[PDB]
Amino acid sequence: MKTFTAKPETVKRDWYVVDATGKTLGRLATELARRLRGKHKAEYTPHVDTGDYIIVLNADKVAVTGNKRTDKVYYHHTGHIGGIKQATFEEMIARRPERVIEIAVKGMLPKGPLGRAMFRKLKVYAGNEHNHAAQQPQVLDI
Amino acid sequence: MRLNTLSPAEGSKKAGKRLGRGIGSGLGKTGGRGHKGQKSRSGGGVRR
Amino acid sequence: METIAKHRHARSSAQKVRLVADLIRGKKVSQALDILTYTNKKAAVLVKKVLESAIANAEHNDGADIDDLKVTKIFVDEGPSMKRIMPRAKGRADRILKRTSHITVVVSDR
Amino acid sequence: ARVKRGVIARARHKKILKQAKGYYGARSRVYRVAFQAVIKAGQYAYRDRRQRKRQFRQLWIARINAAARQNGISYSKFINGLKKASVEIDRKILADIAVFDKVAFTALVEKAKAALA
Amino acid sequence: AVQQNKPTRSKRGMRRSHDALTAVTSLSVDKTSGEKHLRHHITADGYYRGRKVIAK
Amino acid sequence: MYAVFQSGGKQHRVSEGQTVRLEKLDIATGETVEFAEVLMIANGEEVKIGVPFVDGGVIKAEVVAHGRGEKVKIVKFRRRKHYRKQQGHRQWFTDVKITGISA
Amino acid sequence: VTGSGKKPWRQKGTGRARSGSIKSPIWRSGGVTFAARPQDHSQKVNKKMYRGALKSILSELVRQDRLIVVEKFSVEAPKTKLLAQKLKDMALEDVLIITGELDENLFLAARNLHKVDVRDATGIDPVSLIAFDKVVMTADAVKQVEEMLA
Amino acid sequence: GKPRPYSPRPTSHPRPIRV
RNA sequence: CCCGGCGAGGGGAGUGAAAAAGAACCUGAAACCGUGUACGUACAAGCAGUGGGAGCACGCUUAGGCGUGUGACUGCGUACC
RNA sequence: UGUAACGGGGCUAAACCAUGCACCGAAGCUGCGGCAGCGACGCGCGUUGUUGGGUAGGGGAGCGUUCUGUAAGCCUGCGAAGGUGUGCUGUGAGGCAUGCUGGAGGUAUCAGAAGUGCGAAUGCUGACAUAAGUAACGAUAAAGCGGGUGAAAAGCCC
Ligand SMILES: *[C@H]1O[C@H](CO)[C@H](O)[C@H](O)[C@H]1NC(C)=O
Ligand SMILES: [Mg+2]
Ligand SMILES: [Mg+2]
Ligand SMILES: [Mg+2]
Ligand SMILES: [Mg+2]
Ligand SMILES: [Mg+2]
Ligand SMILES: [Mg+2]
Ligand SMILES: [Mg+2]
Ligand SMILES: [Mg+2]
Ligand SMILES: [Mg+2]
Ligand SMILES: [Mg+2]
Ligand SMILES: [Mg+2]
Ligand SMILES: [Mg+2]
Ligand SMILES: [Mg+2]
Ligand SMILES: [Mg+2]
Ligand SMILES: [Mg+2]
Ligand SMILES: [Mg+2]
Ligand SMILES: [Mg+2]
Ligand SMILES: [Mg+2]
Ligand SMILES: [Mg+2]
Ligand SMILES: [Mg+2]
Ligand SMILES: [Mg+2]
Ligand SMILES: [Mg+2]
Ligand SMILES: [Mg+2]
Ligand SMILES: [Mg+2]
Ligand SMILES: [Mg+2]
Ligand SMILES: [Mg+2]
Ligand SMILES: [Mg+2]
Ligand SMILES: [Mg+2]
Ligand SMILES: [Mg+2]
Ligand SMILES: [Mg+2]
Ligand SMILES: [Mg+2]
Ligand SMILES: [Mg+2]
Ligand SMILES: [Mg+2]
Ligand SMILES: [Mg+2]
Ligand SMILES: [Mg+2]
Ligand SMILES: [Mg+2]
Ligand SMILES: [Mg+2]
Ligand SMILES: [Mg+2]
Ligand SMILES: [Mg+2]
Ligand SMILES: [Mg+2]
Ligand SMILES: [Mg+2]
Ligand SMILES: [Mg+2]
Repeated sequence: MKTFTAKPETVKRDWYVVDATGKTLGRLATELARRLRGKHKAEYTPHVDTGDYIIVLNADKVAVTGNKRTDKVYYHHTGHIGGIKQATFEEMIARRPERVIEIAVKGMLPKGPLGRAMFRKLKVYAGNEHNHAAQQPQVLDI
Repeated sequence: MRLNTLSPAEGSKKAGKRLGRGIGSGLGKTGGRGHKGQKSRSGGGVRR
Repeated sequence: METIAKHRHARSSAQKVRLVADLIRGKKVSQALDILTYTNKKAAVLVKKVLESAIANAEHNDGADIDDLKVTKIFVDEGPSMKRIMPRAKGRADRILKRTSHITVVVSDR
Repeated sequence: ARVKRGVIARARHKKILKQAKGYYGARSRVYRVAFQAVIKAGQYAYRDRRQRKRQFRQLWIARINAAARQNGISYSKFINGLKKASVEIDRKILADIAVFDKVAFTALVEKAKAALA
Repeated sequence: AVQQNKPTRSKRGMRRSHDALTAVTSLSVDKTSGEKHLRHHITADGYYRGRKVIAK
Repeated sequence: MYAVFQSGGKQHRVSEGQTVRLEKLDIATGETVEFAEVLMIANGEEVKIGVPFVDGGVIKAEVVAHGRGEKVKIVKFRRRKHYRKQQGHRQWFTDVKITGISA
Repeated sequence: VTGSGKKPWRQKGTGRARSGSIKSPIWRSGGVTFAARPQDHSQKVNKKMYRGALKSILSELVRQDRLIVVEKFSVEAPKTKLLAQKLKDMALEDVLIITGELDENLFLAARNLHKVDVRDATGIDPVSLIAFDKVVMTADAVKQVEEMLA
Repeated sequence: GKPRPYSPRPTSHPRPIRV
């Protein structure tokens, strides 16, 4: 018999809420990336999004070890010649604190269409409140 | 004993080499002459 | 019930005539004539005469009206190209193709 | 004895063109391009009969790892457990039971822990 | 300057995706004669907005 | 109810009535085969995990057809090295029909 | 091939494959690379290998019961109807007749019968002793073949 | 097929000399 | 006979076993160019396939799997001489 | 040119050292089915051991094409060759069957003979693409209007 494949019209996607408060950035990102792809379900299929919707609360309070708070540097190029921009971790947390979790998770998700679709199920917030009460998100300790 | 029931003795009629008729034949491309030099050339080769 | 009119060996590239042929595909004959009448293309004259021939054929041969008919199938196939020599600079010659088209128009009530 | 090549040459080109159905542009129309595409399709096919065996085992292990962790044990320890318990059920079947009979997989995991403890 | 690779029938089609002619939106109907005509143009028989402006 | 048995160097999870395609058995078409090495038997709630062969475990099957699978083209090609080799393959199969599963 | 030895175009600069002769076998209307000449396809057959072959053939004709032996074989006049009748009495259609003296009447009477051939003992060939279904040899013919083969 | 090539014709630019 | 410019071209009619043998004429391949239908395709990066594979359409000889077309998504993958 | 001296994310271990037990991991090894070469061993047929990456190149064995005999035979207007689909089939070159087209040829078997197999040679001939409906329409002496003819007139006639 042929090996089971998940079907993207008969899959069970569950809603989870995670508090990032004092959570190491990377060690949190791996678990998010593992639960966004679907690597924790027996139905896991590399060509199908079988992962869960995760709400990440308090992204501004995410923890990094060593001197990474001042020393970790996020580089992006604008596309214009000489347009190499950089923000430190603290500058990223001061200005756009959602991006630090999002950038960390995006780099740990498969690259290509499906990987981009997986990332769409990650709902990151800066404060302690989200707008997704309707989806009845279960608490997930990571 | 008919004109379409006469066979030659086994091994009496060996099939002649045909050079330069594809990879499969084993005599493809260079036709057993190798790569370049006087001996690969049409009319190539030194006297006795 | 389908009626066919063709202009074979029409003096025009299949590309040019096809522009006009895409304007009236699936239209009612009355709605097609008007369109062709106010399409400022040489190909509009060619294709109008084939459509009019198609209608005439459908009225005389395959006993039909002029109200129910629609341009069901219209297509233009590449006809035989006439080869001509064009002199260029420095005694060099180019080979000009005078392209011809086969213009087919099918009308029907169904 | 002059031999015209037309009929044989036609048959050969058609045979290659038939195998190149579905290929883009020149690769399904133009003999020179189609020939290269059919050879390369063949090279990949030969390569991927081996990769298929790798990819499916990789998939089975990923699923067993998942369904074992839901029962509270890693893949590495689960398989070690099964081998000490002398269970010879292969990963294809483990992966199949992990999806279709979660009660039977829990039973396998319980036998795994028993062999370790 | 000239192509290094023969552009595809696909690419040819895509460039011609803007070449389609636009059929006249609709023909105006003169009030007197009843003839269809291009809007703001005289009719074939020589009417414009119900007035006989040119003889034949 | 389903059972797991080793045949032709592979393993198959099967239920009564299923047709299973195996590596060729030296058996006649119609005659039954007794798979005596069953690895697991699962009756919904009750599950019989074997170590490594279940005591009294037997899958009775009926040989329903021998045949050759889908043709596979083996193409070997070494670019620029004037080497090309092609080979056809059709793997023999024996369709069995699982008649009973007893433990 | 009819044409001039003129080099079609200069060796270099044109941007075309270098040409030397309009008669090149690569070209339409050009020479045949290895043009055939009239050939002698004749093979030497050792005298002993020819005679040993006939002996083998005649010996097969006996064992396959394809050789018929008669004292005399002739017809009344040169009439194809007479021979045709004699062959549907002796019970064979396709047959090779070897006779001592090449009787003019028998020769003429078998000339318009395509399945029937009439020769002398000295005029036998290996192919004709295999090709024909039956071979009808006169007593004199067997006493001429023996002495010719030995 | 291909037409008979032209005899030399005037050239717009000198080939660069590399030496 | 009909449309058309007393055109070109065509549609009928008639001839013929056949006119998709109509003189641009036996057969009528391929490149190349179209019309129609099914499926895919407008957040997506590369030799264009191949291994896996959902969905949709169609056809069947369990009302069911199987055959055909398409191929979202995904592993691997830099033509030939 | 742009982070650009962990492949990236990220990591204070997810670093390093020591020790241990697990696991992953190849076309290696094993399992199952199949094919072929070579040598044993018994009587072409079994069993058994072993081998089967390959350029130049050597050796072995085949496929198909045209032509000659076999053939005044055999197939064929109740449809030949060729063309185009489809199904089946062999380890491969290939083979077989059959729908449609085609409208008169074809040819088993076993032999025999070769103008016997093409993707390349800036190959040769014919056909057809591409760029592209792009450049250009050949002196910047220059046209405008009315009437005529015509299916149609910037260009013809007045
Ligand atoms: C064109 O090239 C030729 C050589 O092929 C001569 O050098 C000639 O003088 C050249 N002309 C120009 C104008 O450079
Ligand atoms: Mg990757
Ligand atoms: Mg070699
Ligand atoms: Mg060379
Ligand atoms: Mg050298
Ligand atoms: Mg040498
Ligand atoms: Mg020479
Ligand atoms: Mg001049
Ligand atoms: Mg000939
Ligand atoms: Mg095609
Ligand atoms: Mg280049
Ligand atoms: Mg345009
Ligand atoms: Mg000649
Ligand atoms: Mg002599
Ligand atoms: Mg050419
Ligand atoms: Mg006429
Ligand atoms: Mg004829
Ligand atoms: Mg014809
Ligand atoms: Mg065609
Ligand atoms: Mg989209
Ligand atoms: Mg985006
Ligand atoms: Mg692109
Ligand atoms: Mg890749
Ligand atoms: Mg810099
Ligand atoms: Mg292991
Ligand atoms: Mg492996
Ligand atoms: Mg091995
Ligand atoms: Mg090996
Ligand atoms: Mg080898
Ligand atoms: Mg012939
Ligand atoms: Mg023959
Ligand atoms: Mg040749
Ligand atoms: Mg060619
Ligand atoms: Mg080559
Ligand atoms: Mg050109
Ligand atoms: Mg341009
Ligand atoms: Mg321009
Ligand atoms: Mg211009
Ligand atoms: Mg001018
Ligand atoms: Mg005027
Ligand atoms: Mg005119
Ligand atoms: Mg003027
Ligand atoms: Mg004047």
